[PDB]
Amino acid sequence: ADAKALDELRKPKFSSKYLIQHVSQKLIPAVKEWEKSYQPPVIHLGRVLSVGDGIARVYGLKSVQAGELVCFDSGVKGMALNLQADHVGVVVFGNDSVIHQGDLVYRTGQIVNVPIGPGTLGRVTDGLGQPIDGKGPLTNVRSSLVEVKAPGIIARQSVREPLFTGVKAVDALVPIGRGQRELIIGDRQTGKTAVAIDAIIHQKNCNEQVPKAQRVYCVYVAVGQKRSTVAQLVKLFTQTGAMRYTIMVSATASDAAPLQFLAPYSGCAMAEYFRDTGKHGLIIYDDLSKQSVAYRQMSLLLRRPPGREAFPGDVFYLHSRLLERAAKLSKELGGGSLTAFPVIETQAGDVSAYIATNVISITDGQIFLETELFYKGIRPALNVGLSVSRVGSAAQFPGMKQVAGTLKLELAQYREVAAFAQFGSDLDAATQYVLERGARLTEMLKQKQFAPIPIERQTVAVYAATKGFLDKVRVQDIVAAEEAVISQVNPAVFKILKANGKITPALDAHLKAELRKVKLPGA
Amino acid sequence: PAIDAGYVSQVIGPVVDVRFDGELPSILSSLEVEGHSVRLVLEVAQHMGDNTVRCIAMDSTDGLVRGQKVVDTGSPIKVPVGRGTLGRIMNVIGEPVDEQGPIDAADIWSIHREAPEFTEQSTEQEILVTGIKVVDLLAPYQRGGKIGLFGGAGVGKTVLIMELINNVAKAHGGFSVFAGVGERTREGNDLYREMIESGVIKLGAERGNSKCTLVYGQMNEPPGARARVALTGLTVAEYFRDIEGQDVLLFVDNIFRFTQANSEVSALLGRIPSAVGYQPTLATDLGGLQERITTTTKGSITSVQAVYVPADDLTDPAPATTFAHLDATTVLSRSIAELGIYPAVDPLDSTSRMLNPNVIGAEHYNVARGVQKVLQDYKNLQDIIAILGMDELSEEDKLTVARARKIQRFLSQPFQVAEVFTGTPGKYVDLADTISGFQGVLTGKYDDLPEMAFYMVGDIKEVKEKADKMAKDIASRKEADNKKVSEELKDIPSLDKLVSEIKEVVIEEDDGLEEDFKAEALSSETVVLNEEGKSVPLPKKN
Ligand SMILES: Nc1ncnc2c1ncn2[C@@H]1O[C@H](COP(=O)(O)OP(=O)(O)OP(=O)(O)O)[C@@H](O)[C@H]1O
Ligand SMILES: Nc1ncnc2c1ncn2[C@@H]1O[C@H](COP(=O)(O)OP(=O)(O)O)[C@@H](O)[C@H]1O
Ligand SMILES: [Mg+2]
Ligand SMILES: [Mg+2]
Repeated sequence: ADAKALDELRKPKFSSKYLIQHVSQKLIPAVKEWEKSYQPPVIHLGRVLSVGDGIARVYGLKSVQAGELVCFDSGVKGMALNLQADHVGVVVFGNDSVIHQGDLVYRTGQIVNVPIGPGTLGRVTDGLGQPIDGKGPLTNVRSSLVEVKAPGIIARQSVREPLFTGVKAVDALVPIGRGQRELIIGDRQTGKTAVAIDAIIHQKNCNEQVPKAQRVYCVYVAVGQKRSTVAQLVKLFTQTGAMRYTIMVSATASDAAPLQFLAPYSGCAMAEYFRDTGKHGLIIYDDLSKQSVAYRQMSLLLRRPPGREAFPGDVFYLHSRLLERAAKLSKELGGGSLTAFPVIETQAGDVSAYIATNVISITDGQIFLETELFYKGIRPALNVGLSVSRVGSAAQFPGMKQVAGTLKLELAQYREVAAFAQFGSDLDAATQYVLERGARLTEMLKQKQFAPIPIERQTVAVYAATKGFLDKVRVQDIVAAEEAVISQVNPAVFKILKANGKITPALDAHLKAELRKVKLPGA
Repeated sequence: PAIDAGYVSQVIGPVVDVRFDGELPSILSSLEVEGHSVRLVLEVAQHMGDNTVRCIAMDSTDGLVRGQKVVDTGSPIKVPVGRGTLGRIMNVIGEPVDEQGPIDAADIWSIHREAPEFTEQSTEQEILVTGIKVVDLLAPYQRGGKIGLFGGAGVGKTVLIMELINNVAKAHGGFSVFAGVGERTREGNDLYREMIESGVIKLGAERGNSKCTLVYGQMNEPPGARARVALTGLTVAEYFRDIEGQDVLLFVDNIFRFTQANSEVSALLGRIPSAVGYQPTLATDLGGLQERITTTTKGSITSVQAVYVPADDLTDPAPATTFAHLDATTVLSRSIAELGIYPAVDPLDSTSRMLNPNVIGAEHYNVARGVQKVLQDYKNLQDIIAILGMDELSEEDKLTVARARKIQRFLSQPFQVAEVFTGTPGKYVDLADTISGFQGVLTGKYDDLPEMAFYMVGDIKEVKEKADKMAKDIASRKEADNKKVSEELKDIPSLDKLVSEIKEVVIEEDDGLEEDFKAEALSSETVVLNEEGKSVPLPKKN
């Protein structure tokens, strides 16, 4: 039955036409009596063959591009994943209960788009860019592809500028540069969102103090979250004024798994508007561990072979091609940047899980948030021994770099001395200096929620702690000693430290002088 | 023009099927796709059976239509090789991605070849001094051999592989090839820029005085490009070995990503998956690549490869298969890194074939085996030391725990590439200073010193330099009250005079967001294409 024997059936070999001529005069009368039972034929449109599991099989669509938006006649979007010889498998961006077998699939003629621009700033959109805040359509905006390739080696430069989080433990010990991706990884309920929210609130405080080219425009992508959590978060950004600079992309827990899978690419494309036009972006992918679970659902429903923890083989490429778009661009490309904060939830502190170790291999540092430090009230529960930022170090505040080298070191000894003897075997006077200074600096670094600190008030507060000026207070009123420090010093000393960037020797002993005339609550 | 020009029949992610009306291309042939936005080459992987080939895209396939013309180039992917490729960055298909003009080439070699034959192998073992204590002592590297650095996502195998570029690759005197396979693009920019300021890469008219050529297939690439960029990094290294006849250093960052990219592809080639979820052909896919990276009788390739281990699992079949392909395996552990020991080398899991008394000498060999013996007997004690403590040990065993805590710290050292984030300057330790230093701690000559004097120091001269400082500090700690430079009149102005020296900057108030922007007028209706390709609103039914 080879094709050598089948392509002989191209040329006619009947030599007897007594049935060709007969039915050629009865076929068109036969088809004409069955026309209200024919659906109209389909070549460049599509018709749905099978729908189920959130994947439609579409007959027709002769000229769909691979991976483009198709539109069902229900109004639902899809994306032509695999073009096959006979059908097209599309993944439905929405509920598949409204797609039937026999429905028309229309072609939009464009690979998957989101509206990007200045007019997407302020808005709450879904995983596809359609706004859900109810205040109209997006205007002053244009469409861009959600699967752009990341800039290459020659389109980048080194990470030089600091992105100030406003979180005290972060901007001192794990400092974030401005084109750098940084993983926020921890267990459930450990302050992972609170570090990312405090970064977004803090950029609002700094955009009214920087000359328009150093303004950070944040983007928050919420994948798999509760819709009440997203609505409580939009209200917090609206009441702090942070929605003027924030895009809120939301694919919640009830949304379709292709919408949750697409929402971090949709939000990265909206934030890449600011990277590509010389501005600076801040993208937060809250639970990128929830986006891999949504993509695992689509890959198993497409009957692709599962690997470790039943994740597909390309779940690394899911996240790596996403986080590679967070770059600092070179000066011929505008000098813009995009810094990412993926969030990974961890089960029982196990950092050696599959998706956790994938994103550690992609991102530049981590912010580990320990459950045990979070239960002791040390919030943000930053695991100092494990949290890294090597691209953002030597890109941080020069004043903070002076005082945090001693802070990282006195915490490095504090973990090492507490490793030896926490129970009272014998206490040296030299090591009880370390436990007295270590518990001083730990209470120093813990700060409360939704009030990020400027970097000049943050340098002074650690200057007052790595040096003397706080050894009088035991451990308890150090939180109250900080506003005793930062309110009682002359507020000009924050202006010189901000404008120079570092602690000059003129300001050094001026600030020793102001820290001796502050009145400390532990007396 | 009609035959030997096939058309795209089906697209499933990275895998394209092309149907050729006659004269199918050979397997491993390169196929160009006409009318794509970027240059899309496809490497033929399978003949499917009905005049269809199954091929792997070396770029993205978003945009492919099921009729698109595909021309066959009649040959595999052929990349520029030679001395003209030095100092350039190439991608998987040999295109320059450094904006330095076209790569002038001595030859254009295909990236697919067989291993050198068994008669072509060279069996010679001379040591490669790396300046790293735990490497040069316990698992010493062979000068023409295969070296693997095994790691688990953040344990330090990129810092170690940049340190070997710093230590070995400047005193080597030959050409280097850095094949970056599926790693960070930020790290590709860092190495490229730091090689320009090191003079390893020279730009402009002095390009021929470069010593390194870079091939990059980093982790933003589609899985076809990451599955073949190790092969075009070897082809550049194999030209210097075969034709130029000299000694090459091949540094492959994450040869695991070659195995992982073939595993993303293999699901879509219609294969039954093997164990954990990998390709059925894992050992022969990796074997066919690794057997090309050898020292032959005409030239040498000293190959250092980073090997990622997934979920810290060394029994995962992609790390487990690589172990047989290497002369020296440097296994980096996560628990060693959490004790602050850097490089986080497991001393009882790293192995060389050079640890042989007829190769490195009996004085070197007995120190390495004695260092491993006390570290192993200490590991046998750690179950009791956790529960009962050190108070329940024999004092014969306390001398083990005291010595093995000391050499565990002494195996760590600062790196000259880690000084930019640790602050500590890096120490190259010679082999003779490594052997004598660990021999002193084994015989007992340094039981005086505390265990933190051994931490992050170069050689045994410097633990005595650091122990003296530790003793001295415990005495002198304070008495810096005044008569230093902090006088309020000598070196220091008024505080309010410093406010006026601030250059006040102007703030523009308007955010600059609509200066160049052009807004597409998005319609109130979903715009679609009807049966004739016309931009039509979405019709009203379901
Ligand atoms: N710095 C802080 N100080 C005091 N309380 C905090 C701080 N950070 C978080 N909390 C509280 O602890 C809880 C942690 O919430 P958050 O949403 O930040 O954690 P999460 O890790 O994102 O949790 P989930 O995984 O459930 O989203 C919240 O109820 C928050 O109000
Ligand atoms: N030799 C070292 N000295 C100091 N720190 C190190 C060393 N090796 C690794 N680290 C720390 O661990 C991190 C591991 O980074 P990298 O070497 O890029 O890991 P990977 O093995 O995943 O490539 C580094 O950013 C650094 O902070
Ligand atoms: Mg949260
Ligand atoms: Mg690495």
